[PDB]
Amino acid sequence: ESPIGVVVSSRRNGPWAELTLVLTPQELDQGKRLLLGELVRVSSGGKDYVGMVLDGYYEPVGRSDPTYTLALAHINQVDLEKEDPWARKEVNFYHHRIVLLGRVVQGGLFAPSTRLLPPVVEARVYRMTEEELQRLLAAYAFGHLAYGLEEGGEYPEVVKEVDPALFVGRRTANFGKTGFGKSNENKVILTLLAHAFPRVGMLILDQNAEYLLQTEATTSPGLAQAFKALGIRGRIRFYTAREEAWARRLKEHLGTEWREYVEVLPLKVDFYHFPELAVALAYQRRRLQGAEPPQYLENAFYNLEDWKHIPDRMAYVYGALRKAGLTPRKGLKIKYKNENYDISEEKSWGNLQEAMKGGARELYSRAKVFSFLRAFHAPGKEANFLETIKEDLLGEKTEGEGKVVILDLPSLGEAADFFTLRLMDLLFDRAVELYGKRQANFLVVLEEAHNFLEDKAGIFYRVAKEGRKYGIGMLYSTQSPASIPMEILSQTENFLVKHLSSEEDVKVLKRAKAPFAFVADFLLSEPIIGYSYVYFEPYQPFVVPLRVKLLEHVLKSLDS
Amino acid sequence: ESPIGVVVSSRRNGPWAELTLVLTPQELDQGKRLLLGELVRVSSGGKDYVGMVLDGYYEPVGRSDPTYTLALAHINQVDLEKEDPWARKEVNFYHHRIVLLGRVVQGGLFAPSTRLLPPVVEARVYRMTEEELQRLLAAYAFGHLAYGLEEGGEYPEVVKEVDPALFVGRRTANFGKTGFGKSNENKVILTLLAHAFPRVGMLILDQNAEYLLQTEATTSPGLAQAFKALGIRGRIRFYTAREEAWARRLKEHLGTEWREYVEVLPLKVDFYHFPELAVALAYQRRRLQGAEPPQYLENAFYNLEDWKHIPDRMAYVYGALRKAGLTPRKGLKIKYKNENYDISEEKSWGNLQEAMGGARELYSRAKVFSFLRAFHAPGKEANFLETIKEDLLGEKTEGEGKVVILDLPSLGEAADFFTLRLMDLLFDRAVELYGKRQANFLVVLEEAHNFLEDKAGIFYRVAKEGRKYGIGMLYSTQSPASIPMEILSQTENFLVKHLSSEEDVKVLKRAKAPFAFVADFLLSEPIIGYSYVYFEPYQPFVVPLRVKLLEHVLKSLDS
DNA sequence: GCCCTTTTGCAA
DNA sequence: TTGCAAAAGGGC
Ligand SMILES: Nc1ncnc2c1ncn2[C@@H]1O[C@H](COP(=O)(O)OP(=O)(O)NP(=O)(O)O)[C@@H](O)[C@H]1O
Ligand SMILES: Nc1ncnc2c1ncn2[C@@H]1O[C@H](COP(=O)(O)OP(=O)(O)NP(=O)(O)O)[C@@H](O)[C@H]1O
Repeated sequence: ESPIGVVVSSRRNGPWAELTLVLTPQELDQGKRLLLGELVRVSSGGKDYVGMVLDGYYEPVGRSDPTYTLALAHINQVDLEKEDPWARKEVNFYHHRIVLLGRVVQGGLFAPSTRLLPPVVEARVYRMTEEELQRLLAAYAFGHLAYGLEEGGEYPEVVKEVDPALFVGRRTANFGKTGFGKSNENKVILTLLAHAFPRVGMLILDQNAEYLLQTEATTSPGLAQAFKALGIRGRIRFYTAREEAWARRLKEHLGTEWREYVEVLPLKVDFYHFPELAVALAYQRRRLQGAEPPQYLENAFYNLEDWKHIPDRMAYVYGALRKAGLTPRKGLKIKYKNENYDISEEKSWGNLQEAMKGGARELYSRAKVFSFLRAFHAPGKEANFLETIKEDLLGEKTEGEGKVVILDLPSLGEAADFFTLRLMDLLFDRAVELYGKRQANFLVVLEEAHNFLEDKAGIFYRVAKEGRKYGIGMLYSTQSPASIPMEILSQTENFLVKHLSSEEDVKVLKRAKAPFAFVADFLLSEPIIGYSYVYFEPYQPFVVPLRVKLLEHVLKSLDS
Repeated sequence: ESPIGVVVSSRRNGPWAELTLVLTPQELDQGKRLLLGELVRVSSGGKDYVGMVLDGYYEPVGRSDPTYTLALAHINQVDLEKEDPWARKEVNFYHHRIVLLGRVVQGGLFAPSTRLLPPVVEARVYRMTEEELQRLLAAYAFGHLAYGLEEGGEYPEVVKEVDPALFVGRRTANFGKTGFGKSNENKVILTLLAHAFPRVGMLILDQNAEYLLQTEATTSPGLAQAFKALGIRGRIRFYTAREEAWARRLKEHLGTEWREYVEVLPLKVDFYHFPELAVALAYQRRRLQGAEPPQYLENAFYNLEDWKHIPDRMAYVYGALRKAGLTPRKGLKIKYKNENYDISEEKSWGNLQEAMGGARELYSRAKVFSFLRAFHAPGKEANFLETIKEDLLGEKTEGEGKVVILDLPSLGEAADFFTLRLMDLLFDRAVELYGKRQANFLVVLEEAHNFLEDKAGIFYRVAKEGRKYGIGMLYSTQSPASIPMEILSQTENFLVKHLSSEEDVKVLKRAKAPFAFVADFLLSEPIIGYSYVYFEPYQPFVVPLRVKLLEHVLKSLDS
């Protein structure tokens, strides 16, 4: 209820205003202290500012020689707190430096910095109450305010809550050394969003096989286990090429009713049912590559729909698929001229090949251009998982349904990169096509993003630049700010930063966002696991230190 | 049990907290001193911190003129000690700077640094005892605490112990200039791990041919000799292309029963027995060098399994292998059309070649297989890539623990491709096995600057993603500046010997902040076997150790 | 990493 | 017989 110290000086140091505070022997003897990085209230001219404690140093006050006095007391062996109160009362001062960050105005908005420097005689500094801190953070907890690991510097009641307005339609970056909590942070945010706001969809690109089932003691549990614990049914769609191994695994950990929580789907299709899909994939593979699809590929890409009415034209497409190595289902009848062959049988295949046009004959001749499709082909599938995912995420059925689509990238081997690029392109094109009718309203979860946001001409770069218009959020983790382009870093809205050991990383971070210049020293020298610095635009344009929650504790606590 | 001096000031300097200590005439007369780099205890507000002595200088205390006083005493032949005790009490002061490293939490983890700056009247500084130091380092000795070469800074009873939790799933950097003990440190750590925790596997990429046998006086013995000394049997798998020479050396230097300790396997295979492996290697080469595989290679890669059931396609595959220069075993027969040939004979080889599609294009582009000559040997019939994969990640090999050593020089110029292929295969298998068994093995590589850069980033991926699967890295480079910051910023354990260059210490400090406190010691103290160690997050501060010789470790352990 | 150079088929 | 395409290796 009273000022902590006395303000004795103030100035403008660069783009910020700073002031000097002095703590007296009485206040120090009452146990009053100020922690570095602590948030305080500054009253000046009838206006309230938020301030941060930056520095602290000892300096003599008045006419005194603290060194001589203390050395003499030590030499003569006098207990300074019991024999010489007046000697103890002339050296027990302490100095602090406080920077003004801005002030809260009108409807919770933040006015940054200031043009008015406060005179010393009329400036006061106050300890901030939990109600004030709660208002500061607010205008399903994910973390709570903390200062380092000091006792008394923890505020379990001051929390930052998850809210779809914070994440959907906006870009979030998750940085930190390996082993410090990026994946746990992501999973806690996603579980809270799924539990509290069930109309938000997620597209998780799982490259390490950890976001569905995770039983080893090296990470937090998976989303399937979290959803089973919280009683969330029928919201996970898992795509994989190991649909039998994963089905076996799910039954040991989710029990006999695992199908109520997870739906396993294959990443394989029958290309004798989707020749247009085969041709489109072969055509797009080269655009995603350097450049210049061939003329015989553009011709097919544009005219295969026309060809479908001509059995002679379609016979050459099926022959190209069969010659590239794709296995047909037993009893597949191909009609040529005035005869029907069974390509599944070697004798009929040879007969038709010997017995065998708008550009389809060139496609048949250059059949080895389809061999890569054999990484996706499986006879008897007839699914088109690309379209299946498209209506999972952007289907008109939703208008708010909630769909967590998890892609098991490793199972695809060396086709995963091409598959990811193609799927992202399709989803973004559909989202653009639906503009003005419905919003996408889903979040792309992207780990090790430095492999996706490198080239400016990439679909992921384009999504990061233009997803806010169409309602697509992005949440990307990289372990190192220096791995991300500065153009993306500067345009990112939300930041969640754990410990970074390198000076270059913190320099890049503060070069991207100025307010991050006040925590670089803490980041460099405090390796604490699960301790985050969070920054949100435009309502919390300043860094706040949060202690993040374990997913196990969150699950055990949300049952109440 | 009493404070050393008096604290006269404190402040925040950069990311750390410092305080100033003054030593008085009585304490200086009693002989009490503080060594630079010594660890002390700081008591403040009922809490104990660990501090390090960083600086020391002489400064006048009070209103005095030490220069004039001392000069006058020297001029007037005045012996201060015996004649003027009062003039000697006003000049005999000394100053020290102490940095607060952090706070030890009993029943908990060390808390680094501090946000609370101590007032100068409430801080005390104490000397740390042997029990306190032992407790600090505890949270099979590998080294013992030592401060320089000064007498009284030697603590043989305060030791740092090898623990699998410090090394498995983590990265350890070993730096130092030539001849200062990096290889000895590596061998001591590996021998202690093998002896005490036999459930950890190792993959050593021996680029210098020193980790199996070492009989010269220019380095310490090898792992085979250490294991023979300690009685460890049936744990070393040695792969080489010089099997006969290495068997002769092993017999000569380990006796007749050397086969109970080392099992020697070749790095050669018969490609007429593994045509699918030949095609896979040819296909993976392009990706490993950053390019995109051609259509005729993707066709074979995806379709050779089907082709194996068609003798007409298999004839072209074998013809391509024979055209590339791969020697078949004596008496091999082909079955082109409904006829049989003997490609091992130069007559029927030409007969088939003149008597002669996906396989036809492979036969026409046969020169794509010539590099396989580096690994081909007729009549071998054992896939060494699969054998190594089973050794490191087997269903039953889990537990026992296996030490695989790769004799890289014997492969000549194919070693780079072999190493990249093996690492990619092992990482893919480890990722696929996530949830059923943990990899739990340590990749050991010397001259790491030659490995930690390549197209497709295989070693970058291993370093940045191996923690989840329990894949540890132990890489020695001899110069920090030669390691990318992308990999330096993900390292947890550091072991640094003397570095002469200024840029080396600057890079090390930029990579890990606390190493700013020992850079000046490193720059000016060339001591062999003196290592500064740092372990996150159990010991997040630099501790100076004297490391043991493997020769002495073996004698100590034999009992 | 990117810009020549070659064998091979389809045409007219 | 030559122009034109298309895939692939080699030189820079
Ligand atoms: N908030 C937290 N509180 C306590 N322990 C935590 C917290 N977050 C993470 N951990 C611990 O850190 C371990 C690894 O967490 P993890 O989420 O995998 O970090 P990470 O940043 O993803 N490492 P990586 O993905 O390899 O770069 C967990 O198994 C926990 O033991
Ligand atoms: N801890 C130690 N105590 C005493 N002598 C040691 C110690 N470590 C190394 N030496 C001596 O130094 C020599 C060289 O050791 P070594 O381990 O090969 O250093 P190095 O770092 O590997 N030099 P290099 O690998 O050639 O760049 C040994 O043969 C010993 O004579």
